[PDB]
Amino acid sequence: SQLTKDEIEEVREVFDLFDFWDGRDGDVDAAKVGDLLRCLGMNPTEAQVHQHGGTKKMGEKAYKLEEILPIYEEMSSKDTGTAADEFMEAFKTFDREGQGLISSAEIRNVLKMLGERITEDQCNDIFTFCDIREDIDGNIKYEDLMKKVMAGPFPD
Amino acid sequence: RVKLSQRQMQELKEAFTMIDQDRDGFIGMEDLKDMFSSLGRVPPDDELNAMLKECPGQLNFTAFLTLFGEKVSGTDPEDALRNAFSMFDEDGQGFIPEDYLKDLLENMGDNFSKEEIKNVWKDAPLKNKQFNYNKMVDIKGKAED
Amino acid sequence: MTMDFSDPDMEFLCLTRQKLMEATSIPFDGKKNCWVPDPDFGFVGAEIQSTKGDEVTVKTDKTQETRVVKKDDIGQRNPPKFEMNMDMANLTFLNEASILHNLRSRYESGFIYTYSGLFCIAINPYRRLPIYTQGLVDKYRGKRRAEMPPHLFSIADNAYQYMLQDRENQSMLITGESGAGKTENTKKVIQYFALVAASLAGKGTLEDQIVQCNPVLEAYGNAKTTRNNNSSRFGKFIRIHFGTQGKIAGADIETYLLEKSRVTYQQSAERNYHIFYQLLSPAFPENIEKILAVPDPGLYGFINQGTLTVDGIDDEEEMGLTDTAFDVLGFTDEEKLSMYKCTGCILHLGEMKWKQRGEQAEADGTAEAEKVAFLLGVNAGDLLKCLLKPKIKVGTEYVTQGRNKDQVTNSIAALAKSLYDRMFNWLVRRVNQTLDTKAKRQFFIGVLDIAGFEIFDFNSFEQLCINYTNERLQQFFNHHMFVLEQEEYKKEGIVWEFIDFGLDLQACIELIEKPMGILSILEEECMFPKASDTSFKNKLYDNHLGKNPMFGKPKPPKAGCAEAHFCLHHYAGSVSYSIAGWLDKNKDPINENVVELLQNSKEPIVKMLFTAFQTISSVHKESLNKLMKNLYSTHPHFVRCIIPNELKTPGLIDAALVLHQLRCNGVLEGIRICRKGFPNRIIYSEFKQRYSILAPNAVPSGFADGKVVTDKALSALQLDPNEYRLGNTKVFFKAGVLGMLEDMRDERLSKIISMFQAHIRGYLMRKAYKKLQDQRIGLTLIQRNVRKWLVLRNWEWWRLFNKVKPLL
Ligand SMILES: [Ca+2]
Repeated sequence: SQLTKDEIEEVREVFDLFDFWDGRDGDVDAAKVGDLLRCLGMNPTEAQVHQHGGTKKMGEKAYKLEEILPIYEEMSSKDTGTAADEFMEAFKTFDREGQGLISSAEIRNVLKMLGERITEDQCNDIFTFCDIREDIDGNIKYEDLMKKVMAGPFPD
Repeated sequence: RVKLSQRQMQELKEAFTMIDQDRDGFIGMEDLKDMFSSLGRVPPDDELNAMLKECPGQLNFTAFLTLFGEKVSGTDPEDALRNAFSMFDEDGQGFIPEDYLKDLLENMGDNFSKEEIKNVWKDAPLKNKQFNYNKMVDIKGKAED
Repeated sequence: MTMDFSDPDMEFLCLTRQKLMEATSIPFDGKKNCWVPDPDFGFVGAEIQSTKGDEVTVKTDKTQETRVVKKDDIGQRNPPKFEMNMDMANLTFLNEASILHNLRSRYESGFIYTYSGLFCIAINPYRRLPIYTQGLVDKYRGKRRAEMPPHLFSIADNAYQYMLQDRENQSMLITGESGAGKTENTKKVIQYFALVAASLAGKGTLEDQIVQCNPVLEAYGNAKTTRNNNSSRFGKFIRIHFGTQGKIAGADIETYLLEKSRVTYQQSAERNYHIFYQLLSPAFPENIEKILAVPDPGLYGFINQGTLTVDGIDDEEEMGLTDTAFDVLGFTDEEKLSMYKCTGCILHLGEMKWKQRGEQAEADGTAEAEKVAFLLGVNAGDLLKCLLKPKIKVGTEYVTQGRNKDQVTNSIAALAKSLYDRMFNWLVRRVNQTLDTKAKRQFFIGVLDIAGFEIFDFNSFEQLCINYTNERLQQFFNHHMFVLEQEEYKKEGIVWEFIDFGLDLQACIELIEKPMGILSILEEECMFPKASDTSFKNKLYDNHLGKNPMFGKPKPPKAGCAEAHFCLHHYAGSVSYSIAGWLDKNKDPINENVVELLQNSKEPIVKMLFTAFQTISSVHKESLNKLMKNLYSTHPHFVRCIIPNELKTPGLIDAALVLHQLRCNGVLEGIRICRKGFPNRIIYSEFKQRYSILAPNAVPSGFADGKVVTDKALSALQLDPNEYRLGNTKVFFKAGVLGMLEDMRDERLSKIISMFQAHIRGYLMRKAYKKLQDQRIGLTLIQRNVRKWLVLRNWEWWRLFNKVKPLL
């Protein structure tokens, strides 16, 4: 338990960037804890972010670097953050023919209709960014999508 | 700090020299008022001297660089500044959308004062309620309008 | 579903892939959705709102309505995976409601066939359906039940395979009253054994040589009973024979348990056999005169006790078809007369009056006696003589004249009954003659049709006999099930911990047939002159009340609502019976002298009466014992035709009528038994593919062993080791386990999708990050240069150097 010196230096780094953008004053608007946390490598669900301090609209609450540190490590206590393993069993729930292909109409339906719904815009972005193409009707390889998404925007 | 790069110092070498001719390199009283002759503008006594106050006394070229120890402090090089403005200009040249730039300086980064904001608006190259950065970068060093 | 969900024939058997995909994905929440009792449609689906004490609050679906149902009245509904389910044994929640739903929902989507364990349930569609094509027959021929969707052909086919496979007789027991279409089904089952018999490789059809009989057999064996307009009051076993190659080699019918009693007694809204009201109709007047009667049914005590006619029944027309069939079966119109005359003879026997002097009865009319004497071809003088005052023996011959009035009337009713009984046997020996083919028989697949379990507002000695019969039949089933589940559990190496399921009904059966049991107490009490409905009653109470769980006692109803004297708990529920009359109804004494004497004149009568003083219950026991000795000598199969509604109309379900039949059916009984074991059984692979999401691991799906996975998903769920047992190919689950499992999968799948959406949110932001860093350096350089400018723009020197150099 308790973060390390380097871990702290890291949070601080992301942290400084964030308070810089909403006005360098040592505070980061609570409506940015999730984004902040994502920049530290984590992948929090909205339920997690709200149970840990996030708010919806700006101007409500603010956090110092020292307050965010404990939020970061509590957050990182959860282990079902999700594995390739898990994402795979889930896509197959939808894999009608068991080849590993899924209509991009459907995945996008899943992503915008189920769970913590995603925006039309966000779906296009992640598909463009991971460079995942659909064929005539030799659709989307859902594992291709999973790996690139899990690999991040900056591969190498 | 030493950021007073050779490009800047040598540039300051030709500057201090045109004036000079003063007993072996010293921008003295006369060297100055004389200058304001081929300068096309008015020269005031007291002030001409108040400008001396700034350095201990007697201005060779060394002290002339030390005097410019407030000029270097921030001066990020030539281009660097243009690129910096670039980043906030999607629509290539014609430049930055006023609103943005205001919100950009007034309440982001190292916030600008509502007072520093105006000092900036008074001159600011503008049209279509939009900003002109390459013209602003020019003003910084300045080769005139 | 099977073969091709889209193949045309499967329109009323399958449900298309898309349509089922659809049906299996409707909204659902195992935490609230549920079954709830509905005064109208039996049971209805709903959602729970709140809870408190043993008083739950709910909201129904199809109608919306907040009702307050008790805790032990909320019914777990099965998740969507189970909708339109094919075999109710697969259901995870096996409650009455759930049984009702699965069946209803399938009939309301055009499907009439549904499996429930060994049973094949088939509800009346009330409209021709494609279902019986010789094209479909091929899509079933030779296939094992699970290969195809539910279908009567499946059970008939497999019964045919088993027969050729194990080389032992088979039997199909089919239940179902009136509008259940039980006869069509028997017809189509016999057609099928025909199509396959000559299928292999190389005047009248079988289905019609046999259906041809039904009019006659029904005239003498069916009748209207309080709750059924045409009830066969006997059981018939249609044995279709085969040779050693599976070749149809012949057929014949053996009958059991003819309800003689009806011959001389009808209660209220009932009546004797159909024929009696047929003969006395305007279709063959001559006959009505050869018989020596007047077309007025209501004038014969042996026929008038109950009703005169039935709604929706035309006696004239029937007397017509009955007679016509009598000719098609091809039998001399002279025999066809005797048969009618003996029937007629039974009419007059009930008219004979008797008076006594001291304790010796004597005639009074002599007209009837000569009518009967004649119709039977014997001398009235003698008949009256051996009825009123017979003679028996020792080394000499005494006048057993003991006879009084009570004894003769009774002695006569017995004759009537004895005549009818022999007439019926003979009548069957004939169709059998009409059926005997040259061919040799090796095996057979018999079809049994018998009166189903009865429960009226007033059950008497007739109901008890019929319920006693069904009870031993249900037991027969319980036993068959027991032997197969035992074999099943051993096939998968699971621990079988059960006593024969048959024993669950032995107590009731024993309470009826063992010494000191109901029938025996009745018998012995039949031998006491002054015995009464009260002395017999008390002797039942003495012997069993409080002394046996099965034997209970009711309580006085609604003034006229008959007095019940005791109730038995049958597999189909608890039945309350009245005791009034049993002592009279049971006497069926044989009178030797009348027999010897009846062994004269008229040809049929010779034969007939040519082939102690007992009782109806002793004869019932004997016939029932024989029926059973025969069923247990065959491999049984069970079809259950069901009447969907009172008002013969398609796609409509009467909840109460259906459930009622299910309890008399043995269907609800078989499920009672499934509940006590491990009804759900899944192949490891199906489990792995359905629940891996509950305990994912990095090992690629294609290398993971199904059993290994199943085992780890279950223990990781810390599921009670009592709720399942891992077999050699399947895992056995108890009630509700899959109910839980499905609910966790839906839960987990929903959380996993949010997590993925989380990783995308992460990716987008982490990418936006680098742009945010670059822009910071940028906005930093700007804010300080603009600031350093705000300074120097006034520092004289800054200005100078700015002019001093453009001029270099
Ligand atoms: Ca800040």
